Amino acid sequence: SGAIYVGNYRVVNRHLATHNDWANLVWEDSSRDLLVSSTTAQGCDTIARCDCQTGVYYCSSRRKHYPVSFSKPSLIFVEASEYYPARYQSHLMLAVGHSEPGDCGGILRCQHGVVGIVSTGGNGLVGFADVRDLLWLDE
Ligand SMILES: COc1ccccc1[C@H](NC(C)=O)C(=O)N1CCC[C@H](C(N)=O)C1
Ligand SMILES: [Zn+2]
Repeated sequence: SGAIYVGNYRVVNRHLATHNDWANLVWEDSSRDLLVSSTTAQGCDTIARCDCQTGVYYCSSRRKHYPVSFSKPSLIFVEASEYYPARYQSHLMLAVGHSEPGDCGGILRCQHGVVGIVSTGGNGLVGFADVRDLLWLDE
């Protein structure tokens, strides 16, 4: 679990959005596993606007942060789960690092701010949904 809170927005994994997230929907994209909802309070996070390929992510299944080198956002095949059919997920960045079911929502940050959130994983891999192209989160 986990979310990004920026301005009057909350960014979560679409497959983990709550009834309240859907009732206050701003934007969602099943192909990216993202959903943004509106909030009444001002957020705590700021968003990176960069091309960094290294950073640090939070891994809830280890209660620890780990450094990672990650690929550029791209279209990557993701096998079927209880939440989605087998499909291509877009704006996804892969890295080598621990992740297991439950780790979605952990934030990935570089020196410039929030880069994205954990969205996929498996066998020593971790995939992050990028948010750096969502320029409207800042306005
Ligand atoms: C962090 O996720 C994992 C990590 C290691 C192993 C497995 C997983 C997850 N598999 C299960 C069965 O929970 C996983 O990758 N996803 C499930 C939730 C939706 C995700 C998506 N973006 O399509 C895909
Ligand atoms: Zn950066």
